[PDB]
Amino acid sequence: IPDRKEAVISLWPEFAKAIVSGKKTVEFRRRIPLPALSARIWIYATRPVKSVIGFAYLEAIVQGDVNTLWSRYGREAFLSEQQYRDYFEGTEKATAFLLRDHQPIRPINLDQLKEIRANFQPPQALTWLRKEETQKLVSLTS
Ligand SMILES: [Cl-]
Ligand SMILES: [Cl-]
Ligand SMILES: [Cl-]
Repeated sequence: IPDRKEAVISLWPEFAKAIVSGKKTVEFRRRIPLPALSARIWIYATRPVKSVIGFAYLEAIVQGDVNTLWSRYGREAFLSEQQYRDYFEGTEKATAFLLRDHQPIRPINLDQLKEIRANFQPPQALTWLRKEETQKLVSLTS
């Protein structure tokens, strides 16, 4: 049973790159199941990259009102007010993940990930990694 110190998240490639390059230090999600505070977040870029391209660490978790969060962290989130607004339409509470110590790596493609976890689907929210899985992911890291 995973302890949520190791997790994977899915982003579109432009946002995934902004993160592994240290540009985007905030990720907004709805109220989803939470990682551990001290977690490594491995960053999975969707099509056409279809790879894990780095990781980053979680310096803080913020939940609160949608307007407040944009006002406070929206610039660090690298998306536009419109995108944020369309996404959080229909809810009043958001989650902000504050990120630090980003690390670009060379891409671990989707085939290698199904080699580590047989039925890997790219996470709609976060997926927690097993111990055995983390070791393999790390082994491929470069
Ligand atoms: Cl959701
Ligand atoms: Cl709500
Ligand atoms: Cl709620």
